[PDB]
Amino acid sequence: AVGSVFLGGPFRQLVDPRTGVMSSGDQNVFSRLIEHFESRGTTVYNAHRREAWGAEFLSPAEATRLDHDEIKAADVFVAFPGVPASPGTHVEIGWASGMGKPMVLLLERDEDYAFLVTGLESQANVEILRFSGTEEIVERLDGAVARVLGRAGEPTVI
Repeated sequence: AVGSVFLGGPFRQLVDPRTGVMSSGDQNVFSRLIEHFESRGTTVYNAHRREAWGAEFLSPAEATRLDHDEIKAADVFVAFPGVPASPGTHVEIGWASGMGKPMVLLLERDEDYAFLVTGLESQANVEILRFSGTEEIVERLDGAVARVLGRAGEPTVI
């Protein structure tokens, strides 16, 4: 039973400047994943919900500290690197892989991602989950999380 997960992905890039929040459509995948884990007893750390989807942003300094500390606390790191790339999420991918965390990276099917992201497969404790929709993520995530977590602490190149 997975104790806790950190869920990362594009955020500021998805906030509508006119309303100051993410659209319901853009929130959907995050809320679905949050509920998915929490209903199974897994605590979820996630900036989007923490900062009310854009309405209660923290400062650069406070966001940085919290994201880093919650990634360090969480048993598993799950994140969308983003199309286009989320720069903040890529920093977090660095933090998590540098900590030797079990990681599931959620990559859009047929989209291009960076070499230092796809190259982490078999260099770190990482599973890539390519997806074409939210239901597919929900159906496959538990198996992926379980596989990486099963190898937690085992030595990697990183």
